[PDB]
Amino acid sequence: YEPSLDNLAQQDVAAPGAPEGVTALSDAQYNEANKIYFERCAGCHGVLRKGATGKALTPDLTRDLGFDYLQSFITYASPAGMPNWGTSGELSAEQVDLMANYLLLDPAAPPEFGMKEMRESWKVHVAPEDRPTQQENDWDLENLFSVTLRDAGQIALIDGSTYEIKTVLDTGYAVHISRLSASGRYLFVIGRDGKVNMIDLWMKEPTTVAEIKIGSEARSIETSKMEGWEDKYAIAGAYWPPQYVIMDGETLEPKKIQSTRGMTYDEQEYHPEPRVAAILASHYRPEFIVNVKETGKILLVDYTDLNNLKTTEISAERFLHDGGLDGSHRYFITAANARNKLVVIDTKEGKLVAIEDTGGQTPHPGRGANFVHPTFGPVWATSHMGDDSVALIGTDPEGHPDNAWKILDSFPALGGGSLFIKTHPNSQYLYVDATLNPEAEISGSVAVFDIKAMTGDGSDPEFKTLPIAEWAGITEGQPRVVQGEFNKDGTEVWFSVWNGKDQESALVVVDDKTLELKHVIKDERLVTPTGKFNVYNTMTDTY
Amino acid sequence: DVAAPGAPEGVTALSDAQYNEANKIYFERCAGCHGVLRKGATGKALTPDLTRDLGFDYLQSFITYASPAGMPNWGTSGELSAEQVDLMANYLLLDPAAPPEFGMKEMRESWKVHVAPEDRPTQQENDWDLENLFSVTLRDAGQIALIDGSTYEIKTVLDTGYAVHISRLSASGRYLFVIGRDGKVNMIDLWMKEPTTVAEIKIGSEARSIETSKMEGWEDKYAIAGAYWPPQYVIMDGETLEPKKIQSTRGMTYDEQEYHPEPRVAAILASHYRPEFIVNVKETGKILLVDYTDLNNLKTTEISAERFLHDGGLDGSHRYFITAANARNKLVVIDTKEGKLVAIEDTGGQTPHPGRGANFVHPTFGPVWATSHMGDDSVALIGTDPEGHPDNAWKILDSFPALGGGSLFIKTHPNSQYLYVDATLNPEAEISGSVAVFDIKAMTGDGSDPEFKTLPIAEWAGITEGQPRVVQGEFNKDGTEVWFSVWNGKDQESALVVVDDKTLELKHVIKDERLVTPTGKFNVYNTMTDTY
Ligand code: DHE
Ligand code: DHE
Ligand code: HEC
Ligand code: HEC
Ligand SMILES: [C-]#N
Ligand SMILES: [C-]#N
Repeated sequence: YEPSLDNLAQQDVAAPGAPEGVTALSDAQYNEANKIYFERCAGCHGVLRKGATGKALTPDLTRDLGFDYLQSFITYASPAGMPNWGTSGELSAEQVDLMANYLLLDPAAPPEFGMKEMRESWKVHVAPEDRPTQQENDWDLENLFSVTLRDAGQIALIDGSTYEIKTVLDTGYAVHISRLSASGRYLFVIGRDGKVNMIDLWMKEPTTVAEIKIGSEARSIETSKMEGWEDKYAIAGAYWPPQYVIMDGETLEPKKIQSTRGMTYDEQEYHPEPRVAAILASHYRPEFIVNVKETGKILLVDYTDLNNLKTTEISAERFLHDGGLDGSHRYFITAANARNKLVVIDTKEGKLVAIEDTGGQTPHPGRGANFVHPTFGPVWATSHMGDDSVALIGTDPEGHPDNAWKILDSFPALGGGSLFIKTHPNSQYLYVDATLNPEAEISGSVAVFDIKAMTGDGSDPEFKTLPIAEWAGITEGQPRVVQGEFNKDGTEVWFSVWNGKDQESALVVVDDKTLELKHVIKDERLVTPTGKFNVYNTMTDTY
Repeated sequence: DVAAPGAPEGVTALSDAQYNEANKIYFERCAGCHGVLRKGATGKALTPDLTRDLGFDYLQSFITYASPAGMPNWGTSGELSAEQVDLMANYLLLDPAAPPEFGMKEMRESWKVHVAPEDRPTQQENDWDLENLFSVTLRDAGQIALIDGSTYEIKTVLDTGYAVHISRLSASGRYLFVIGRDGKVNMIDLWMKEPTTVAEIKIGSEARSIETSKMEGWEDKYAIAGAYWPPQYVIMDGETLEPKKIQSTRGMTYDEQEYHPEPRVAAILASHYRPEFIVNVKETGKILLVDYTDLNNLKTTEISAERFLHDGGLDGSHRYFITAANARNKLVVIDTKEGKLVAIEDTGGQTPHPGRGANFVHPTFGPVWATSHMGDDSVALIGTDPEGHPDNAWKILDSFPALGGGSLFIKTHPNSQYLYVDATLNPEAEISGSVAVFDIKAMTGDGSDPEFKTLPIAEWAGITEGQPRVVQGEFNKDGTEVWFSVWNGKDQESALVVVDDKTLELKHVIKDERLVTPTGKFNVYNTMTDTY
């Protein structure tokens, strides 16, 4: 579950000459190898080949290893996490050789993307002046769902009560997630290619009113959520170049670009490629909360003054990915996934308050799930990609002191490969998917725990299994169920039945009160549906 | 060693052996002017996209015969053999070499504590008058001399890093910190019977600045060093030099907002209003206010200022930082209390170079801070009193000529009625060997050029051999005497000249075989208190 940097692998490059002891590749061969590198290798080895999950592959190292070593490693791989590209057939014998030779050659230098480039890509389709002054359509905007139709580079706006696909909008490239302005009027989508689209939900026919490119590869975006700063700013984070950008919340005008290149928090060594992961917005101060993966830093960026920029660079833990605020919206709890830790930041005081091991392998909470456990009090939960465990952490320093920032319980759900856990204040249920599980029976189902039945005795809570994929009537292909998302009232929860692009997918709506199938959304346009975001729950951070 | 890059169409490739040889030469001799990443600085950019258009022949010839503007004639001089020149020519046509970083591992490896705090004196054990002591850089000797400010006796000569750039004092005045251009930092305990280096550390490959914590309540808590390469600053324990926090300065330019791979750290001062360090980041034009109360949850204010920030100083009230964005002829003013940019004004002169500048009360204008220039003979005054003189605040109030161009340091003291201005880099020996002195009391600010007395400093030193350059005035603790360095070559005769401030007459000439290439001089009291 590492990033595929496809957009970077669409950029043609100049083939470098070969130095002493190295064979050269033609521009054709080199570009072929370059495409493969960014599409399949850069996620683990880095855009600059400096290393991340995988070891560094820079010439100073690879040339010492030699062609044979590289060829063998790419072909047979290793048990530590390196895929057997050759023996699996993923890469042909010729491609394997291209990659081995490619690794011996000077690394390609992907371009930077500064203000000049951003402003050039900046397009305002409808100036604020010309936009509606009130909602012109009759949609129940707060109950609307924005769904990522992954491979189609589109998003579907679906009605939360009728399940009608109101419209399908194009962005031109695969979108990762949707976020809403604090007023709920503007819908922001971040494309994997670094393209940001801003949609005005007040239009009779909602569409993009402004767009801008902020980098080459990106996965995160957020809006200003401090009271008084509604609709003032939007922020986007990139994998490449390593930077985040604060934009005007009404026009997308790029205001401030900040490089994330810097020192790792622990060994304090310079890191040339620190990717920006999750970005949240503080409700206690006019700040954005930015996760910087490889350096293990969480940045609290004050947007009240972009010229005299105040920031708090918090030393956390390396490999930060996703996370969410607790129920009170004061503490940011995030997964430093590779190290199995949850880092807790007090957004009011701007300081790290705890780092706890979950006892599980690779926690992946999404924004997590907050609920008042019957005996433990307020807790935040996360499931794991590496195993079947669900861990609960106390989130009430003042009210449940001894339980605060301590892993209170850990129990199994359906199986490993989980990606998202979900609940809502109006629900007594905790839903846990198992998207990446190798067993179709598991990956196509969801575990549901009854919060009301949770005692605090150490025994593993029972769960009901919902056959989501089966309910959708989809057996063809590899239909993986992913991410629960509630409607505005918290009475229904949606799940994506993510199938291949040339296969049938669906969205399944579950009645939260009965845990029975409510409705199945199917449409020829529903290609590879993944992330779903309810307007109200996203604008208010209700999870 | 670095992995040799391949050569593209038409251009020749070098073996790993050849390349690394040329690489060594580049970083040791060229990187200083052309930049570590070949992006350019004092010299033009030598990146492939430019060099290839020029061609091998152009590069070769330029490296051999050089040019008037500043390029050294490596070939003709013999500094580089014909082979080395060609090697450099081919080298310049190839992709830029990947420079070595210098992080925590490297710093801790160089970190040595010679005398642990617990083994140091608990009170001053020598009988020196520490506050009136002067720490003088003996540049080419890799030493500093501690000189008695009243008797002019050289109390001790200590080994330090090569070409120490400056000396800074801890707020209590007990600890002396020096940093060499190489990145080597030495911490000296002035309370020892025989003061010496109690701790040392290397913070980079090229460095110029070091400073101590000066916020009340934070005396002797921290020291901070800035590096040209790698682009970073490091906060160290004020008692042991333990490297606590390293921050990269690589980032975006304030105006065009474009990534810059080499933003060198220039001057670093310490706030008197908040527990913060004031860090100038040259190429990006950013001034950083770094809060040292919490190094884990690090608070900083990144102030967009002006590009090419170099040196500067606090006004008389110690609230406003006034710094020169030298290449753009601007003075940037930061309010250290509110943590914000207050003004940016053009001095009307070419390349302002204030050092820490000179604060004084102008008879007509009120509180002002002055700076002279490297590019011309002008002295500019900026108002520094928003409350008492609002109409004059942050405005260039006057500009008048001194001895000539090539000035580096301007100086005065609260007890002095004089404003001293050197002309160190002037090509004319008679000018570079003298200092201009203006009578502040006589300044009217009527638009006329104030008269100045010319002190023949070099002549007073009795040195004519090899054109000595007079540089940097520095006062004693009482502000009654001002010292100047008479800087001659390593194998030549140098001296320090002490001037009686009240009469502007020669007070004393300091000569000693050990006084090799004297440059910066720092009085303990005036440095610990930022009195200028
Ligand atoms: C940085 C980041 C965020 C936080 C966004 C924010 O805070 O606004 C995020 C969130 C998310 C969220 C947020 C859910 C939420 O409720 O907040 C979802 C649904 C999601 C669906 C997927 N993500 Fe995501 N995702 C990455 C990156 C990220 N994903 C990757 O790098 C990775 C591992 C590989 C890649 O090539 O992108 C990856 C793969 C996936 C998927 O395979 C998913 C399941 C399907 C898809 O569309 O690609 N990502
Ligand atoms: C960044 C910087 C500072 C601020 C330090 C601080 O805040 O602690 C500084 C200050 C200084 C100060 C500060 C004086 C003061 O009163 O604060 C002095 C004496 C000084 C002696 C010299 N400087 Fe300096 N100096 C540079 C850099 C700097 N010099 C250069 O990059 C430059 C232009 C080129 C070089 O070759 O290093 C340069 C040339 C010189 C000289 O020629 C001097 C005269 C002698 C030498 O050894 O290089 N620099
Ligand atoms: C993350 C899932 C990876 C992807 C995708 C790719 N590689 Fe990898 N690689 C990864 C790991 C964790 C390791 C180390 C495994 C170990 O036993 O320690 C590696 C290693 C390599 C190597 C050898 C490096 C060395 O031993 O110094 C090579 C040559 C290599 N990987 C190449 C490579 C290429 C070309 C890939 C794209 C086709 C690729 N890897 C993908 C993890 C991951
Ligand atoms: C600072 C004192 C310098 C050092 C040390 C080196 N160079 Fe330089 N170089 C410098 C200047 C100011 C200039 C421009 C001079 C002018 O007449 O305008 C240059 C120029 C060059 C060039 C030509 C660039 C061009 O015309 O586009 C080359 C090829 C060059 N310098 C190479 C070079 C090398 C290899 C050096 C180390 C041996 C070196 N320079 C040192 C200033 C300085
Ligand atoms: C996505 N995680
Ligand atoms: C020195 N300047």
